[PDB]
Amino acid sequence: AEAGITGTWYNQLGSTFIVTAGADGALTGTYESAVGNAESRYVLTGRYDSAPATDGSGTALGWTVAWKNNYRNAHSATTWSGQYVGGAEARINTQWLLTSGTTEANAWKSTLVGHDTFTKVKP
Amino acid sequence: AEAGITGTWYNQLGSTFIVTAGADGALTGTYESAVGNAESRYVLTGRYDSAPATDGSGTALGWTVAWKNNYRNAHSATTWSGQYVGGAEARINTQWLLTSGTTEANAWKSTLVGHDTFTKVKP
Amino acid sequence: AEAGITGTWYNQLGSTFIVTAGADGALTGTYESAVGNAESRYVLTGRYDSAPATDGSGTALGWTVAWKNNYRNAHSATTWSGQYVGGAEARINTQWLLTSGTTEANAWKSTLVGHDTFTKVKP
Amino acid sequence: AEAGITGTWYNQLGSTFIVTAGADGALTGTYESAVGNAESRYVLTGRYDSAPATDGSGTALGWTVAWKNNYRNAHSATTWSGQYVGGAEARINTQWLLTSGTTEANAWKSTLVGHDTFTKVKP
Amino acid sequence: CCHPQCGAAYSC
Amino acid sequence: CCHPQCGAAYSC
Amino acid sequence: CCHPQCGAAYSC
Amino acid sequence: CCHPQCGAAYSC
Repeated sequence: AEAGITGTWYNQLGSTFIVTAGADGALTGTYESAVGNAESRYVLTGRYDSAPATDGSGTALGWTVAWKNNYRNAHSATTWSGQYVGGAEARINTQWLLTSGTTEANAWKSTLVGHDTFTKVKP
Repeated sequence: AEAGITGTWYNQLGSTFIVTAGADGALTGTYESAVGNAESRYVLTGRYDSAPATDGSGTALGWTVAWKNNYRNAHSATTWSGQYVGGAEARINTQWLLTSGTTEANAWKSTLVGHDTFTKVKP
Repeated sequence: AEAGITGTWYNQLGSTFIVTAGADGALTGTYESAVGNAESRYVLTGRYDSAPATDGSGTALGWTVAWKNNYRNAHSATTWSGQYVGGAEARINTQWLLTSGTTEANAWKSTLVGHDTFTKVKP
Repeated sequence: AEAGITGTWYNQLGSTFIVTAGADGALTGTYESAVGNAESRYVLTGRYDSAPATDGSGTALGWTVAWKNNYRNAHSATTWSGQYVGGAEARINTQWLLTSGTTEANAWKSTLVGHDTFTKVKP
Repeated sequence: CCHPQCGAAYSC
Repeated sequence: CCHPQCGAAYSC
Repeated sequence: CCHPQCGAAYSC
Repeated sequence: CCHPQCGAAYSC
């Protein structure tokens, strides 16, 4: 149900992301901060299960954000992997990986891992 | 190194990663098995740092594949996060997260983690 | 703060973590379920930074549980990595890796990843 | 078998660890650099499946090293989770989580993730 | 739940 | 291998 | 927070 | 390498 995913989502850290779920399984949108100003907005692209199981299971999805826009470039990219769960209190539960461009010597410490939970209502 | 990334890549398991790097940081392509049959082909979308350091550091990137095509649906999605390293032996080093749509009871065990190394020639 | 870490902890899933922090930086204890029966108890051992920074930082630590006791054997082991944060609402924030013994063909999917938050009172 | 695991293991980066696998499922030993100086030795403790399956599956295990010894303290701890695969060219395939003690503000970037493959032959 | 980590205190 | 990721050419 | 992800604000 | 994990046998 792209109807359930499309919209505005907020996480615990205060970040915001507006996404559109295409009937074909594509995710497109923008990822921004609290205030949400041109400087903190970044393009996001991903994919999701457009025909999920109707047995109460969640909807699998994932997206990527490369941290470069017209104002800054952090030379890094983050991918979020998780599932959408609908209902009175809908939410998208995820785990993410943040990789920075590094020299070969520092490659071993190039990737961070964490978890994010997004809801339809500000925290 | 848009020219560097665009092309066909192979991981350790034999899978084939066919990607095109757009000028504005977009990654588009298909992910398939070594056989290449249509039933094993899946769409992929991602992002990459289109203006990386030119001092020998890698190019950060990430992409997502939702495991659903016109022939099947595994109710899951995988995201690869890592960096492209050019040169005589170009390679894309990644770590990945595979999330399956689950019921609330099985959510704790919804996500698998691993790593893939892609190269320009079959392993 | 072995005086902070030593004691009984509970995660969001109801499991109980009973641990003792040695002055040498060692962690020893038991990991069990809500019921608390002998068949659901497993040995755990780990390490922690016994001389953390005084700049308000958390205390880094980690522990392992092999899922075999004298009654059951799940042929798997989990490792939790995170930090202890003292104060009014003391807790241990962790991310874990659950590796299962597998054949070479299935090694690609041998590891699950997740996160647990432990607190001093049942959730 | 503890016999198979007990011994000296080397990783792709030069690190070396000497471990003893107890009959009860305990792993005890030291993690040190190639140079092997006393200043680079750290205690390691972990657990492993002491009664693995006979269906070709690897042997699950995990261990922790808090990065503090009598000469240095990095206020961090790493946990390795993986499995031992015996045979002609035995090896231990792992994935690890390195957590640093941080303030609440920087807790989101507290953990790095990677992988290490160890062998009994100095690579 | 059929794994000790999720509190498996039953028989699967 | 019965998942598209490990190279499953066809559903098992 | 000096990284766009942690809800960063400006440069650093 | 300045961290003990990557075998930092040096002092940064």
